[PDB]
This record gives sequence, structure tokens and C-alpha cells, in this order.
Amino acid sequence: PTQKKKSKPGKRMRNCMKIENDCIFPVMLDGKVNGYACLVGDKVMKPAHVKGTIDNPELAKLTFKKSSKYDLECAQVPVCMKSDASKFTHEKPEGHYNWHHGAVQFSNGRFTIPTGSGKPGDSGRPIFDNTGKVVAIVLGGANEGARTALSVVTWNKDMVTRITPEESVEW
Amino acid sequence: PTQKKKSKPGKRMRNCMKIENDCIFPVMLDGKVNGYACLVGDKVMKPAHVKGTIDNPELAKLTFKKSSKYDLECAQVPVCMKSDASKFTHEKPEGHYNWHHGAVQFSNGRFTIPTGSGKPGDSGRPIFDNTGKVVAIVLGGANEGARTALSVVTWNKDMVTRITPEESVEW
Amino acid sequence: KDIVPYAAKNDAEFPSISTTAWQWLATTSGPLTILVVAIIVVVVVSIVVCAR
Amino acid sequence: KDIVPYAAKNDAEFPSISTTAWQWLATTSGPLTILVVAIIVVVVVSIVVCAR
Amino acid sequence: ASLGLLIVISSGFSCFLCSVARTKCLTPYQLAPGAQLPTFIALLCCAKSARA
Repeated sequence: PTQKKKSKPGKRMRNCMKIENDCIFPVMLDGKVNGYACLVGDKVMKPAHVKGTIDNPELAKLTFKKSSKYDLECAQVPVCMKSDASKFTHEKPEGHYNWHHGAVQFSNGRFTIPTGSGKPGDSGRPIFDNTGKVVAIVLGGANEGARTALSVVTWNKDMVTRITPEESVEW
Repeated sequence: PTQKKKSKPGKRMRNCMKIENDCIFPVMLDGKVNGYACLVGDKVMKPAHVKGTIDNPELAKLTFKKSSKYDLECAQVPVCMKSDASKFTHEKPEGHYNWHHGAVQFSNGRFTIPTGSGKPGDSGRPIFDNTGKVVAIVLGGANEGARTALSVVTWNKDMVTRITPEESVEW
Repeated sequence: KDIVPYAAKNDAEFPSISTTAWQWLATTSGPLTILVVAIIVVVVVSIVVCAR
Repeated sequence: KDIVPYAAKNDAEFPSISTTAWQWLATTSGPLTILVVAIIVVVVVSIVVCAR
Repeated sequence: ASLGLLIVISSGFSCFLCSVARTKCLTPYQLAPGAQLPTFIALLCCAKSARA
């Protein structure tokens, strides 16, 4: 059958655009990428591996009030920092299969991607969606089966402050 | 050219391009538009951008009982005024796009528009769903970094008055 | 002097400590009681605003 | 050490059982209030992780 | 002895309180977000007073 309405481009002449655009920033300490920063949610949550690794020095000094028990921030940053980061989250899309890896399955309480990188300073990168909402922040993962199980801190409409699989490496 | 539901006869006598209202009146002060009046609902919610500009001296004095700590007025106006009065709002639609301009998406508990609005003289126009239900009246705004967080007074299903990220200033 | 007889020592309210004295005094109580309620009604509306 | 008579028996508190001895003893509630706050917070974290 | 005891109640209360404020943020966030609800505010008032 056909489409009997449109509210957007009915057709295309080539592909030269990308469906979602990253907004991430790598973050340096001794000139090395030891995480990725973004400044997301309503109240701002990122630090777990960018506690040490500076976003901007002023910003580092400014933010901290934390639950260092599980490493979750409950302090927030300016609007200035916030616009330049990935889009904010308040709900969980689970229909998303694009960020940086080819498919994101949520089943059996675990996020998986197919067998990927798990090399130093890949930690703290957000898992961004097709409307760029951040569903999870990578703490690490461990490869098994043909998939990579991920360890995450979450905050959407449903939330667990640090949760880990049976087997894990510190990425 | 059959569509799902025809909403034009194939002619420019009905259009899908509306973006303005006919319940607006600008209210002058020093020869400058420092707001707009419309006398919204039957228990009239307006002065917060048109408290210092007013509409005419007589309607204001008569009407005005307020909760000046959030600057919302409560009080009925007569039959004359009510006949041309905007829509009564007591419910909240989710997701909006028109007000005057081409976005007022309501997600993450924020309305945002692109940078190049929040200008006064264009402030006081209601945020409409294409039925003239007003969830908030736009008072001013603040630039986030690439988007503009907006200054509002709301009253729909719930109050939660002056939803802002952490501090925006009326302009 | 009340004019009903009343006599109680060691403090006397001027008509001493009596039912009638206690009853008349009960006025003072009124603003204080309502005052606890008044605060609460003010507060709950504020919680909504703050919440976002 | 004012002086005000008190009993000279039974428990050892060193002016013995006294309104003053009891009033000094009433620190005992302080350690209990700070303990109730610790119990609640320790059990409540464990409960959150489980809750969601 | 009694004078030293009072100081212990203040030292223990204050230090614990601080830890309590970080759990007060955590629990309703994790529970069921918690990002726009009035629920956060009741717990939050305590937490603001603790941290500052």
C-alpha cells in the first residue's frame, strides 16, 4: 500500500545526512582520554569515571555533591554547559539500536551490544538514542556469547544506581 | 493526489499553514508593544507581563485580586468581555509547537524554542494547540547556549507556576 | 469577687483559680490553634511550585 | 553544692538520687536519637536498590 | 563528665546527618524518578539543610 499523508519529506534524492548527531566531548587528564563528558538529565548525573578527568577546571570545582557510595551526582550544572551536551532524558526509549554500535538489545535485564571495544578510557561514554536521549552511561562490560554485557548507571523513568553483570572488566 | 483525510478542496481557501490567532490585541505603553492582552478564560489570568503595561485603566482596577507571589490574577469579568474572551483552560495537553513561531516542544519538563526568540513585543502570545487552549503565556526568556529556555506562567491541569530550568528572567 | 465566691492560694487570677477564670482565659488559646492549621495550607501549595 | 537536701542512697551517682542527678543523667536520650538516624539510613539504602 | 557528654551528641548528630543527606537525594531518584515530582521536595528540605 501507499503512504496517504506526509508531514515531513515524502522522498529523497540521496543520503548525506546522519539520523542522529553526537554531542559528546572527550575529556583529558595528563593529555589522555580517560572518559567522555556530557551534562544530562534535569539534575545532572555524569560522574563515575570523569570525577578525576577534567571537563573544564572551574566546572570540576563547581559541581560536586554526590552519593559517592555508588558514584551518582545529584548536583546540577549551568544551562551554558547543558545545551552543548547530548539531549536530556526523562523516559526510556528501548526502541533504539543506534549510538556507536549496531544494535542495542534490552532483554533479561541486561543491555547488550555485539562484541566491541572495551579498551582503556572508553568508560563514561553515554549510550545515545535516535533522538539522542541518554538511556545509560557505560561503566564497563564483559564479553560473553557473541554479545557484550554492559554494566551501567541509569536514570530515565525507571532507575538503578550502578548495577553489574556476573562477569565484568573495568573498561 | 488523494490523501487520507482531505483538509483542503485543493485550493488556497483552507490551509495548513496557520501560526497566529485573532483573539490577540497588543497593549501599548510609550508607543511600544510591551505585551499583549486577550483576557484569557473567564477567571482571568493575564497580568504578569501586562501588569506594568495594562490594557485600559478601568478593566484592571475593577477586576484585580491576585496572588502576587506568583503574579496570577483570579476574578471573573462580565458578559461583554467574556463574549470575545479566550478559551478556559483547566487541562494540559502534552507537546506543543505553535505559539507565534515554529516550536514550543514540551519535553523533559521544558519548553524550548531556537535562539532568536524571547524578544519582547512578541511576548504575551499564548501557547496554543490549534484550539486556543492556553497552558502558559510566554513572558520573556533566556538563552541556554543554542536553544532558549522560556519564562512562563502556567495554569492548566496543575499549577507548577514558572517552570524554568533553574532561573530565567522575564524580558 | 466574681461575684460567685472563689478562693485559691498561692496565686489568684482575680477571681482566683476557678472554672470561670479558666473559661474566660480560653480566648488566648484561639489564634494559636488555627495558626498551626494556617501554616500547613500555606505550605502545601508551595511544595507544588518548587517541584517542577 | 547549693545546698538542697537529697537522699544519700541508693545508686552511685555522687550526690546519689537527686533531681540534679537525674537531670545530669538525661544525656542518655542523646546517644539514642543519633542511633535511630543511623539505623534508618543503613536499611533504606539497601531497600532502594531492591525497590528499583 | 556531663558537659563532655553533650558535645558527643552534637558531633555524632552532625557527621551522620551529612551522610543522611546524600541518601535522601539518592532514594526517591532511584525509587521511581523523581525529576518533577513534589515527592522529592519533602525529603529534599532536610537534605538542603544538612549540606549547607
